Order: sequence, then structure tokens, then C-alpha cells
Amino acid sequence: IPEYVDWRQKGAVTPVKNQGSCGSCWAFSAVVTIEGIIKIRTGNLNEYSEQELLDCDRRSYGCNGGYPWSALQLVAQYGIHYRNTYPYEGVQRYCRSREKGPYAAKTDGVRQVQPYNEGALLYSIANQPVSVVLEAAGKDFQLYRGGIFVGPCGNKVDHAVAAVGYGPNYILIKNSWGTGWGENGYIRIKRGTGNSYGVCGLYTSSFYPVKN
Ligand SMILES: *[C@@H](C(=O)O)[C@H](O)C(=O)N[C@@H](CC(C)C)C(=O)NCCCCNC(N)=[NH2+]
Repeated sequence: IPEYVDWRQKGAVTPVKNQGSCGSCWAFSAVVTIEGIIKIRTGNLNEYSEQELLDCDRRSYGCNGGYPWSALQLVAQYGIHYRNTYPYEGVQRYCRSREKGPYAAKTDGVRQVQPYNEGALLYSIANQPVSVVLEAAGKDFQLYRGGIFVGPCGNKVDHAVAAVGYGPNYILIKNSWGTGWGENGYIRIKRGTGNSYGVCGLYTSSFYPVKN
């Protein structure tokens, strides 16, 4: 795999979103990976609905948090609508998938990256955007403005994001806190430290969609 990957440069990443106060990061994270794999497999970049996963993933807890793997399983089992059809409201409401016509996109499964393994994660990122988790509660992460982030931070993961690239010393992350946070919405997180958890626990739990 190459020394640099940046899925934005291949036109496979949509604009940075803001989840607001709702604990919907798990849905935003999943949608980044759907938008990516559909561009990779079909040539077309579209925005898909975080709100639909928020409302409809019965294994998750709405704005009280959720699971990227369950959200991804939902898209593989049923499908997902365009963001325009099912726009983001920042609050969990009833599942309205049935009321909104046929699904826009569908995937074929979900796989997990072997946890606590930097190289396995890089291998997956070289193939597509990956849903990853990290510890975001620390004030160093909250106040991040730019550069390759080394912490301080622990490994108590609490925030789902999307890895959309990497370089020799970092993994490139699309956050869902708006374009004014970090590097226009992104953070580069230090890698290669020898810590099996990853910086801020970045290697704890990583999933990606499969599409034939
Ligand atoms: C993340 C966010 O929006 O910043 C959000 O709090 C979240 O989804 N957290 C997850 C953990 C990450 C995926 C690591 C979470 O806490 N999931 C478990 C669901 C919440 C616990 N149970 C109940 N009933 N609320």
C-alpha cells in the first residue's frame, strides 16, 4: 500500500458535517463510509442520510449514542436514502424510510478490521474510507486546531469518526463537528507510536461496508 492516501483527492468524500448536540456520531461515521464506497464502486459521489440511521437503527439509541457496525448492517440489510430526501434534524424521530420511496443506495455487508493493529487499519483505508472510534472527551482533542495530533489523550473511546486517508506519521480523520474545528473539519492523528490501542484509542473498533 502507498505512503499517502487521501480519499478527498479521489472525489470520494462529501463536505464536512456538523452533528450538533445530538449524540449521532455513529451515524455520521457510517455515512462517510457509505458515500465513499458508492463513489469507489459506481463513480458517483452522493450524500446519504445520517437522519435515517439515527431514526431507524433499532440497535442504537438515537441521540444517546449508537453503533457504527449496526448502522452499516442496516444499510446492507435494507438500504439508505439520499440526504436531500431525509435531511438531518439533530433529533431522533420516527423511522420514515418507508414513507420516502425506494432506497437510493444499498451495500452487501459489513466487515470489521482486526482491532489493535495499525497495519490492518491502514490496509483497509487504502481500499476505502473506514469507520473508526477514538477518545474525544479530552480538552486537547476538543480544542484541536491543526497539526499532527499526539494527544494528550487516553484510550476511553467515546466518539465515532471516519478515516479517509493516512500518511507516514498520521491517519487522516473526517470529524462531524463542522468546518471550523481542526483543519477545516479534519484531524491528522499521529500513528506509528507502538501503542497497540492507537493514539486516543484509534484502533479499538473499526468497520467498513462491503459492496459488490
Ligand atoms: C458519539 C458522538 O455523537 O459524539 C456518541 O456519543 C456515541 O455513539 N457513542 C458510542 C461510543 C462510540 C461508538 C465509541 C456509545 O456510547 N455507544 C453506546 C450507546 C449508548 C449507551 N447506552 C444507552 N442506552 N444510551
